[PDB]
Amino acid sequence: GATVSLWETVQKWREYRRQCQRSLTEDPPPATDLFCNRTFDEYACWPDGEPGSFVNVSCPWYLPWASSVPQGHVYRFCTAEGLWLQKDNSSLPWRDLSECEESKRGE
Amino acid sequence: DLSKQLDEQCAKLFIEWLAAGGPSSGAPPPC
Repeated sequence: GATVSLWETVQKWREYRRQCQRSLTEDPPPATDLFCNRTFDEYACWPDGEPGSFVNVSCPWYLPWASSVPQGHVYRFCTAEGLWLQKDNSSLPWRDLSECEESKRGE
Repeated sequence: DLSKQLDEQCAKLFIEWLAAGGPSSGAPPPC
């Protein structure tokens, strides 16, 4: 009634994965040699990146609080070496999730 | 209030798990 519910959230995530893995395999290759490759990291759908730039995508629409973050973006940085950035002492690549997080009481 | 407040809590727990890497994280799925 008030909650989106675990079932509806996970079900909405499955559809976001379904649309993502569709695009990932049917979207035409970039044909520009060097670029960061498209991916689905469990949280978001990333496209092919342009080297030496920041790549952004909307907050994933399956989020419970998606309505509360509609101008939000999640970010990656595609290096000149055609590789998604990965910082000192890490395995999961650099990502700014900030604009997409929840935030507590007020209005 | 308790059953409907635990499912909104599970969805925060699920998004957090996804944020960590989902299956790839090594942490078990929340609920």
